[PDB]
Formats: sequence, structure tokens, C-alpha cells
Amino acid sequence: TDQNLQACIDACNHCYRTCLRMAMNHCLEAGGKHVEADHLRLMMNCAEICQTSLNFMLSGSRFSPKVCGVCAEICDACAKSCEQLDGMEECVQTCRQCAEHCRKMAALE
Amino acid sequence: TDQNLQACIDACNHCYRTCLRMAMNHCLEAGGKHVEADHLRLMMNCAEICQTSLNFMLSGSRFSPKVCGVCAEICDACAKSCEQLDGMEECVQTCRQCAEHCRKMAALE
Amino acid sequence: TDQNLQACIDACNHCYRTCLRMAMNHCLEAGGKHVEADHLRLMMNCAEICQTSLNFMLSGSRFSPKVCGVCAEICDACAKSCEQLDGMEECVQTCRQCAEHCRKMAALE
Amino acid sequence: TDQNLQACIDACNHCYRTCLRMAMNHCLEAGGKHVEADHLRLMMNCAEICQTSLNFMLSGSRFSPKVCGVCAEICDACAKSCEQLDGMEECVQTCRQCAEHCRKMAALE
Repeated sequence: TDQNLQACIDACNHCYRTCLRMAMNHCLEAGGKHVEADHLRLMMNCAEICQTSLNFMLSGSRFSPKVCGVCAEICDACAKSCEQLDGMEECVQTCRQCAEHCRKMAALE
Repeated sequence: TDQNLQACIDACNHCYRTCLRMAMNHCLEAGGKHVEADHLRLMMNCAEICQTSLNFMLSGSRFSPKVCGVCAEICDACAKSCEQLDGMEECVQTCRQCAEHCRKMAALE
Repeated sequence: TDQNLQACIDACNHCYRTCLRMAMNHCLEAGGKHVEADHLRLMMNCAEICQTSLNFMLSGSRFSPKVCGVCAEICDACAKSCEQLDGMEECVQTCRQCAEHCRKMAALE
Repeated sequence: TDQNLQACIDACNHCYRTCLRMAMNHCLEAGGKHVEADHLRLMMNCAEICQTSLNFMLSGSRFSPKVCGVCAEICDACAKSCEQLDGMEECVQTCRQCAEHCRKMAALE
């Protein structure tokens, strides 16, 4: 548990940083499909939910599993959205990893 | 939808403000059971999740229903925790209302 | 103080909701200049700082004045950015009001 | 700049995680002076401001210097508050480091 918890914390933290950074930088400066309504919203949503999951686990919440389950779903969708664009390889990777760790946390409940 | 969406937004916003305010003020200044580990964490968790739900709906996320479902669960638990303490009547009320609106949003998915 | 504090809280809360909503909806769906790098970042930054100011005041922080001073600066810049675009009248208005209340809070320190 | 920016980002991220974790865990489970109104508020305020600074820099905001200046002030105060309690050595350390990097960012403006 000590290991899994810390592994999901770092994953959510990494994915949150990556989604926010790329959306507010790479995507905004590339325009076109990178700034399409559904994609950008998802990008920000993903950063938001990951940050929430991170905070719940940092605070020792007993509701982390539930929050993580939702986070995994949003991460998977964000990863698929990023598959369409280029230079977004780093985002696809982090969103898949985070989703996997979050699913493991959700399976605890 | 226009009405329900706005109703749940105001409910989450109100409950988020109330939970944060009371936890960081009333509860901290009362000590005793008001600052018990499980209660305070829940209080902050509830404020966090409500703020997340609020942000998802404000941003027009298609994942609001899912997030709201989790928010309703945390709100119900926070409401029960506040039933134990005194001067917490306002928190019980707002947590119940928010949970109800969030359940309505979750039922959309 | 009781009045001023509550007035700045509602102003920050209103401006935060407005900036997030319009950026993630109106601006993203309008494209063009509405999604220009500097403008959108500012929009999100403004929503972020207002949310932080709101949280500091809700929590009874003694550092609210300082945070509010920074919030006023960002709100003024966001208001000017929105003056360029159309349909953004509501954002200009809320950013100016919030900036004024925040300046009043900052003047307390 | 590339180095300094990344150094302050990791510092704020580390300090934010540490303040939230310790406040919601160690301090809440220790009670006594660890849960004193002013100390806990500061702890949460510090986590909040650091998270805001982190987000501003991640998003490439031109207002990071200003936000960081405020963050450094709150970090210094939180570090002094933690000097009073025991087992809080890790928090004192991270709050001092973050404050130093934030001061460097603020000096850019």
C-alpha cells in the first residue's frame, strides 16, 4: 500500500503538471486542432481531476479510491484526444500511466 | 437542463464556500471534536470535491456527471459528520442540498 | 470590515466563475483572437488568482491583503485583454469590480 | 532562466505537497499545538499559494514573478510556525527552499 499509494501520487502529480503545461503552452502556441474546444477542455479537465486526486491522497482521504476511479476515466479520454495531435507524445504516455495507477487505487474500494 | 445545471453550480459553489469557511474558522477555533482528524479531513475533502465539480460544470465538461456522483457521496458523508457537532447546522444543510443536486447531475450520464 | 470582506469575497467568486466559464466556453467556441495564447492564459490565470484570493479570505488568512493586491493587478490586465474581443462585456465588468475590491483589501496591509 | 524556472517549479511543487500532507496527516493526528488555529491555517495557506505559483509557472504566466513574491512571504511565515513544533523538520526545510526560489523569481519582475 505504501508503495502503490506513492506511485499513484507521483503519477497524478506528473500527469497534472504535463497536462496543464502542454495545454497552456504547446497547444495554445500551435493553434489549429490543438485549440479545438473539446480537446482543450479535456486537457484542463484532466489536469484538474489529477490535481484533485493528488490532493485527496496527500490528505489521507478515505475517498481517494472513488476520486481516482473518475480520474482514470478522464485520463484515458485525454490520452486518446492527444493521440490525434503531434508533439503530444509525452501527454499520451503520462495520461495512460496515471489512468493505470488510478484504476489500481479505485480497485481498493 | 439550463436550470438544473445552474442550480447544481450554485449548490456546489455554496457548499464549497461553507465547508472551507467553517473548517478554517469555526471548527479550528472550537477545537475538541471539531478538529478531530477524520472530521476535518472530510471537511476539506468536501470543499475540494465541490470546487472540482463547480469547475467541471463551469468549463462545460462532459465528465461533470461522473465528478458530481463522487461529489454527492462525499457531501453526504460530510453532512453526517457535521451532525455530531454544534453550530454546524449551516453545514449539514448545504451538504445535503449539494448532494441532491449532484445526484441529479450524475443521473444524466 | 465585515461588509468589505464579504463584498470582496463575492466579487472574487463572481469574477472567478465568469473568467473560467467564458474562457472554457465562449472563447474556445469562437476561436480566432479569443483563443490567442496571451489572452487565454490571462483568462485562466485570472480565474486561478481570484479563486486563490477567495480561498484565502474564506479561510481567514492574515495574508489575504497581499494575495488580493496581486489579484487586482491580474484582474486589470485581464479586463483590458477582454476589451479587445466582443461578447466579452460581462468579463470586462467583473474584472474591473473585483480589481477594485481587491485593491481595497490590499490597502489594509 | 530555463534552469531557474524549473528549479522554482519543483520547489513549489515539493513544498505544496509537503505542507498539505503534513497538515492533513501529522499535525491533525498530533493535536495540541499542531492544530492551533493560526498554525493550521498558515499550513493550508502555504500549500494553496505554492500550488498557485506552480500553476502560474506551468502555464507560462507573465505574472509568475508577482505571485512568487507573495508565495515567498507565506513560505517564510509557515517555516517559522513549524519551527515551534516537533517532527516538522521536513516542513521547515522545504518552506525555506521554496521561499528562496520564489524570491529569485520575484526579482525578475
